[PDB]
Amino acid sequence: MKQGIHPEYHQVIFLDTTTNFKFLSGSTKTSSEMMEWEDGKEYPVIRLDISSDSHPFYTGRQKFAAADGRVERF
Amino acid sequence: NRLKEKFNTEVTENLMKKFNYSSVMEVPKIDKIVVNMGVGDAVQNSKVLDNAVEELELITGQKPLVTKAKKSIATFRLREGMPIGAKVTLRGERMYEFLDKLISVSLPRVRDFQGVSKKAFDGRGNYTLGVKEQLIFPEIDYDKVSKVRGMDIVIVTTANTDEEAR
Amino acid sequence: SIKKGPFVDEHLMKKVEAQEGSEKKQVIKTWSRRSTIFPNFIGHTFAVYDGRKHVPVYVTEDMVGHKLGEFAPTRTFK
Amino acid sequence: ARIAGVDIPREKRVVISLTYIYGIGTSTAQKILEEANVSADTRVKDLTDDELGRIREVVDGYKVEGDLRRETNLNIKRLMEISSYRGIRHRRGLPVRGQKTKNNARTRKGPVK
RNA sequence: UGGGCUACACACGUGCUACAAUGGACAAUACAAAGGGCAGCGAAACCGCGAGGUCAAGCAAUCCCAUAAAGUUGUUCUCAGUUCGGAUUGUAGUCUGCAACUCGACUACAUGAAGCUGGAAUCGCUAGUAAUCGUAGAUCAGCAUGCUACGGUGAAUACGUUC
Ligand SMILES: [Mg+2]
Ligand SMILES: [Mg+2]
Repeated sequence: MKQGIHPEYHQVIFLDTTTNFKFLSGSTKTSSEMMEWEDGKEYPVIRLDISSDSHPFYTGRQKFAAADGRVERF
Repeated sequence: NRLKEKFNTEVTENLMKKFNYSSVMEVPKIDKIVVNMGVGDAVQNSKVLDNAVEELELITGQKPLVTKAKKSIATFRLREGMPIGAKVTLRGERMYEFLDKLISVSLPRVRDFQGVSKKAFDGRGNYTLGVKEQLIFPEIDYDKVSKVRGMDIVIVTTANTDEEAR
Repeated sequence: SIKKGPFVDEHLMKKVEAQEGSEKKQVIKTWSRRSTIFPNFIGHTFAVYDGRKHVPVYVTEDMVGHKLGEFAPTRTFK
Repeated sequence: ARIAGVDIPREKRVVISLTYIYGIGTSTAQKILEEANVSADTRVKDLTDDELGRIREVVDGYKVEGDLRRETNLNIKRLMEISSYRGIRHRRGLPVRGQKTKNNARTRKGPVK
């Protein structure tokens, strides 16, 4: 972190629909809508992700389509 | 910062009583995270691919050179990449960027890591690193991150990536 | 392709529905390339062409809903 | 621009801006445009920063997945390379469906002429 | 009985539908001719996303198929491999049939390729005429961009016989 040549980055709050569990850093900047104090009291403008709502593993998706299985009585 | 205290509350009792180490300071720490992004053009396209990685992790990024000036493409001391070390306040943060979920096509990354006890990955395009925008980038900025630990067992690398989807 | 009974030819049904008793394998001798696959089909071949072929085709658990014994082609290309 | 990967176009009508996503276009895009405060009025990249949340929560409820089921067409198709017909020897030898394989300008599956 | 006449790297005739803004989508919205229909044409109101399903009175200027369509007034996309075009390709149906795999047709669900008015050359037409969208018929259970018939909109041009 030598001076001068780097772009600046600092923390945010990523307003996810599930608990907003991201107070980490990044180069994005916009208007601080909803600040907090339990997380980084900074530019709150990190909007939304799809982090912890449906993983391909740690969740449940919809069912599979169709086998042979003539369950329609032809 | 909360990722570090989970490395200092959660994995402490686990990895010392599942792998059954003796002392307390024996768990696999996470060392450097190198990020190398080659370019297929030995002419001019790397002039526009400098800024892409700097939006994901603001370290300036070295332009490397070749060693040998090999057969049918390039002469000596061109640029074909951009390595960036990420060590402490970034390695607890870029690995904390668990938003490869934007890629979404079976985010399960790999099964076989490598024979020595490191763990290399792959990406494809503007998916990960959710700070960047999908407007000013009409080129596949695809990267190759890595993750090396002080452990000397690939079984230990299987446990240590408990919180990144495989 | 409609409702109402996917149109197995009935003499083929006459052969299979009592052919499935023992552990013997004498398959078809049909050359009727019309019928679909009833789901109660045992391991046996068929003979489904009549110009010159008895191609023994597998009854293996494919997509059985096809209204055809069309696993046996008719001609070549090259 | 959030629906599947990105929904690239701005400032169009949304009823055809939801055609650039896979699996939905121009006639079920009228149907899946089913939400209050959701109407095409030349506000594609406007008029919604929370109203967009309902019209992809329902798309996640819309059981046919859009892009997540790109494996099922090759499940069905590759299942039909068990050598029956209708995909079997239009791919294992590669002619084209269309019932006339060399009399007309069949070039939609042919490489060139 | 069951295959074939449809097969295939290819060569050429005829035909159609298109490359867009005097264009496309969208609801509303007027004016024909010539034809067929006694187990055939089928209304009205009915159940379907439509392809249609049931029943069902009227019947040869009168009854049925049978709303002609282009255009007018008006909303909208605003010059893009594009809200241009449907070529291709899986699922899920309808109908005719003893049955639609080889080998029909139609519907809505996504898929959406080639293509920017086309080299050398080459045709068709002189007023209801070429072009434009349509209407009916025989053949026929079912399946035509062909086919012979019918109306609607309707221009430009011909001084000249030299090749
Ligand atoms: Mg012939
Ligand atoms: Mg009427």
